[PDB]
Amino acid sequence: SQITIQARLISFESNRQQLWKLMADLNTPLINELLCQLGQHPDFEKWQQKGKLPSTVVSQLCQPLKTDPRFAGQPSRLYMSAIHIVDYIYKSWLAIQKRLQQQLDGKTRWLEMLNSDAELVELSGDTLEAIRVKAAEILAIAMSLSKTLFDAYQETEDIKSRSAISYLLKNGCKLTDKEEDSEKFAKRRRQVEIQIQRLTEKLISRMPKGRDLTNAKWLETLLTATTTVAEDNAQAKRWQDILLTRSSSLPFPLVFETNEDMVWSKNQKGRLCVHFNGLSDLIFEVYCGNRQLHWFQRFLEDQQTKRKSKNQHSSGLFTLRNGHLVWLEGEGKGEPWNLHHLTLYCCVDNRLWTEEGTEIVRQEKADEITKFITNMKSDTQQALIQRKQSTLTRINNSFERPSQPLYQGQSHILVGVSLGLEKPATVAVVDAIANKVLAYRSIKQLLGDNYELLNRQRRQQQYLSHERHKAQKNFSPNQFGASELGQHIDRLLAKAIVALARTYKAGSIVLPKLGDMREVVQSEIQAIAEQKFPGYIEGQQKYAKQYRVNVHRWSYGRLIQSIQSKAAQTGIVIEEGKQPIRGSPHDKAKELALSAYNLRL
DNA sequence: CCGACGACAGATAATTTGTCACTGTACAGTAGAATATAGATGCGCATCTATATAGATGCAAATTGAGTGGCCTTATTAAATGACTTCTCAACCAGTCA
Repeated sequence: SQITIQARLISFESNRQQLWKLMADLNTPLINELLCQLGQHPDFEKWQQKGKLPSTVVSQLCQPLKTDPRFAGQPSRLYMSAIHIVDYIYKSWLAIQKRLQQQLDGKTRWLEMLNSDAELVELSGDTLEAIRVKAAEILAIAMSLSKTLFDAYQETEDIKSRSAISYLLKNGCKLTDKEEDSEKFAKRRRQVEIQIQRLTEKLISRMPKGRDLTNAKWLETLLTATTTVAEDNAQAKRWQDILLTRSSSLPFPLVFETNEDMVWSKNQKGRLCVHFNGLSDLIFEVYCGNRQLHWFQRFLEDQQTKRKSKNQHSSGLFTLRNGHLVWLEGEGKGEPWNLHHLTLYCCVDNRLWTEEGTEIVRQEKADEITKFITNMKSDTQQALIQRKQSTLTRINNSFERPSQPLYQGQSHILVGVSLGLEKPATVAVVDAIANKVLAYRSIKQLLGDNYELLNRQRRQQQYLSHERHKAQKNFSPNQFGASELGQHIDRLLAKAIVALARTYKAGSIVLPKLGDMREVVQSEIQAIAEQKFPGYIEGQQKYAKQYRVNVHRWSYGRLIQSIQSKAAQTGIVIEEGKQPIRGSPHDKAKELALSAYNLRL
C-alpha cells in the first residue's frame, strides 16, 4: 500500500553546508559499524546459519562509538540513522545468504534423487513396472503432495523402494507409462548439475561494503604502486583491483523512522517549511509541483490537528510514515553542498488519505497492538506498554479527513494477466461462475495511443547498446540506456490493467508465479550448448546470446510490482497461479485466472 | 529321034475388101452389201508401293536446391548498461529551559 513522494529542500548555504559536514562525518561510522561485524564480530557464522541479525547487536556496537573522538559531534537522531541503515544492510544480506543456502541443499537432495529408468532397475533389483506399481501404491497412501513425497524420500528409504518415490517426483507427482530417452535424461540431469555448480559459486558473496568518500586507500595505493616493486603477481594485481575502483561521491542518506521527528510549519511568504529532530536551527523550504503539494499540506494539517487537540490524537495515523533525506547528484563544478541537491523522500501510506481508508489502518493497528500487549504480558518493558496503551487509546480519536466509499468488486470476476518475452502483458477478464471471458486485451489495445512506445523501447535498447560498446572502446563517459522508458511502459500497462479491472468490477487481478526465470533459462541453454560445442567454452557462451540477454533484460518483476502498487492504491485484491506452458497469450491469461479462482478452497 | 526340065507369056480361082439385105437381142428399178473375225488404241477404275511423317518414349548430362559433416583459449579484478533477490519504513514518556 505505501508510496514515496518527494520534494527538493532549499536553504541558504550556511544550512546546506552544515548539514553536508554532519553527513560526511556520519557517513564514516556507517563504514566503521560495518567493519565491526564484517571481520571483528566472532558470532558471525551463527547469524549466517540462522539467516537473521540479533535485533540489538548494531546498537551495542554503536553505543561506545558515540563517544569516539571521530564520531562524537553528531545529534542523537543521526546515530539512530546510522544504526537503522547498518541494521537494514545486514538484515537484508543475511536473508539473501540463507535462501541461497536453502536452494543449494533443496537441489543437492534432487541431484541424488534424479535417476535414469535403468538406474532405478539396478538400484531396486526389480522391473520398471514393479516401480510403476509401487509408485501407484505411494500415490494411494498420499491420497502438500510434492513436499510429502520429498519427505517420504527423506524419511522411509524402505529397502531402496524410495526409488519409486523419485519415479513419481521426476514425473511431476504422477504415473507415467513411457520409458525415457537417455539423451533427454542426460540433458535434464546436466541442468541440475549446472544449477548445483552455480549455487555453490553464488553461495560465497562479497561482504557488504561501505561508501568510502575519503579516497585515502586509493591515494595510499597510488603512491605505493608507482614508487615500490610488488613481490608477487597477486600483490601487483591487488594494487590494480584497488586502483581501478571508482570511489563514491555521496554520503548515505539520513533515515528518520519516526514521523514526528520532522516538524512542519508555514513560512511568512506562505511556502511550507520543515526542520528535523536535532537540527532544529536549520529551517528548510519545500519546493514541489502542485501534482504532489496536497500531501505536503496534509503533513502540516495532521501536525496542527494533533497540537490543537492536546496530543489526544496519535501519529499512529499520521499520513507521513518516515523520511529519507538524500543528496541527489548535481552537474558541473562547485562545493558539494552547492553542487548536489537536498531531496526529502516521504514514505506515505496512501490508504490514510481518506477517512474510509484511515479506518482500515485503525483496525489493522488496533488488532496488532492488542496482540503485542498480550504476547508481552520488566521495568522499561512497562514503559513500552505505556507507549502502546497510549496508542491503543488515542488511535480511536479521528482526524477530520476526505470521504470516499471503498471500491467493491464481484468475487467471481477476475482479471488474468499473462507476461512473456514478445508480449510484456496480455489480459483476459473472466466471469468464473459463467466460465465466460467478458473481454480480452492485447498490447495494441492495453496501452492504446502509446503503442509506439514498445517499438521505441526495442529500438532504444538495440541502438543504445551498440553506442555503449562504441563509447567504451574510446573511454567516453557517455553511457545511456532505455531503463526509464521501460519503467514508464511498465507503469502505463499497470494503470490500464487496473482501469480495466475497475471497468468490469473485478474482485481481483491475477499475476503469474513466474519465479526465477533468468536462472532457469541460463541453466537450460548451458546444458544444451555443452552438447553442440563440447570443450569449446567460448562457443558454449556464444550459443544463444540474444535469447539469454533478452531474458536478463525481461522486466517481469518491475511490471508485477507496478501492477501490485496501482491495484492496492485502488483496493483490488492480488491473487496468483501457475502460468500455462502452451496456448496463445490469451489462452495463458484465461487459464491463469480460472486456475487462481479454482485455488480459492 | 525321044524324053525331061527351064523361060516367058497367058488364063484362072483363092483371098481380101466392099456393099447389101435379113436378123437375134437388149431397153425394160437394182450388186454394192451383209456378216463374221483379228488387231491396235484409248478411257476408266482398282490395287498396290514408297515417302513422310509428328507424337510418344527412353536416356543421358546439367545443373539446382536441399541437405549433412568437420573444425574451434581461458581464469581472476575493475568500471559501464540492463535486470533479479533480501531488509527496513514505532509513537509518548521522562528530563531541562526561558
